[PDB]
Amino acid sequence: MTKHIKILVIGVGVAGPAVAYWLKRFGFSPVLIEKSAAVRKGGQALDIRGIATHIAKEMGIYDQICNMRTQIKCGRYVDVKGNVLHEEQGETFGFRQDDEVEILRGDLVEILMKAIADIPCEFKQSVIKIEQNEDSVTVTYKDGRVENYDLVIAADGIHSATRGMVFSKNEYQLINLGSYVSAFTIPNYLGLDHMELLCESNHKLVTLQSDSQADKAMAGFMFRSKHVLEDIRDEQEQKHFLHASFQNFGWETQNILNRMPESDDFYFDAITQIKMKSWTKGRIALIGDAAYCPSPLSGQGNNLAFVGAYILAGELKKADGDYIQAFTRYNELLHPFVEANQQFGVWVSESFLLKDDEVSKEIAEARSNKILAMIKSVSNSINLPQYE
Ligand SMILES: Cc1cc2nc3c(=O)[nH]c(=O)nc-3n(C[C@H](O)[C@H](O)[C@H](O)COP(=O)(O)OP(=O)(O)OC[C@H]3O[C@@H](n4cnc5c(N)ncnc54)[C@H](O)[C@@H]3O)c2cc1C
Repeated sequence: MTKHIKILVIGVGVAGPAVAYWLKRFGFSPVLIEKSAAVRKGGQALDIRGIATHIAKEMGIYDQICNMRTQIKCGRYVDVKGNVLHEEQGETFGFRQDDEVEILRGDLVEILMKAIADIPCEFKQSVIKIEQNEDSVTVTYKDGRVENYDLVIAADGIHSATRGMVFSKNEYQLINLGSYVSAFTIPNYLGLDHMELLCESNHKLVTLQSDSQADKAMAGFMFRSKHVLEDIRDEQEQKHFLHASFQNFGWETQNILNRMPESDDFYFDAITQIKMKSWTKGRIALIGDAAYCPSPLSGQGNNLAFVGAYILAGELKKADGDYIQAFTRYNELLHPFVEANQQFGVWVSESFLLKDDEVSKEIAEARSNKILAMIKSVSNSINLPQYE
């Protein structure tokens, strides 16, 4: 029976635990593995907007998410001289409304994992090889141990090892949106109180906020650049490049960058999207960022993870475990919605910053209202199936 179908879920993030939840609810018996030793606390703030709120509520975790929601009360667009150009309430500032909510990744994963306390999960575990045939998927773990599964669903992030193991370069694209993003935590030296500041130029943007940790502040950087690092993963090159890229930005960048060396959670990466004609091959399926990362410029990453988890789990249910039918339905039903949200991400990367003009209240206000309207449109641009 479906209960006895062996399903491996790789990755304890959003999509992995989410699909595990729905698989378990729909009468399957998934297992989780995780390369990290444990769920990393805090981290990047994630939006739950559009369809994802409905799914979150059905999962019975919505109130828990709200209890752990970010609490920015005020967001401000400021010029390099510190003057306020445009101010908005926190949710509106984050282009959210209605029942939509923002939460730090670590807080959400913790809630997700509590919702699946029954499902087996193994941390500090990694797959080093995958081979499949018509009957089974043979998984080789780090220590050389082998296990066979009926299905493997990989939710191991944008830099998916599984994607590289299973798919060829002709079967997926790494779409570069021509910009870099960086972030790190520093002492709240300005003494911000549940407030975010945002300064921008023609090709660059800098944010600074404090929220749940009163004596800490999260710095953010975004900028367009055709420059390519000799080693994009070299953290020292990343910092030199970031410092050099913003050396004439003004405002608080000097004060932020002076504190960058002592920050312990430094992050830097190109803004990228994953585009695949098919997220599946045989008995293996990709989900979440591994399959269709819309990049942070979209604000849809979480939304796509939840919807994907629901649909893939659902189609497997209706197919009574028949993965060939389910994976086809998974690809067909979800691609337009994914492509819609990715294109919104592409649009943001091309048009958010003003290439020729300086920003003002009217621009920031008009741009904000437009993004709020457009994001609401795309995030709800799917008629979700009802598998129950
Ligand atoms: C700076 C930044 C800002 C963002 N802002 C937003 C936003 O405002 N709104 C929004 O909706 N989205 C945002 N995102 C995107 C969002 O974080 C992700 O889309 C979302 O977390 C999807 O989660 P996932 O489970 O698909 O992937 P992840 O959450 O990345 O899952 C990866 C997990 O898999 C594990 N893993 C990795 N490799 C392996 C392996 N080989 N074997 C086993 N396990 C492995 C890792 O330990 C990790 O726990 C942002 C991302 C970044 C980087």
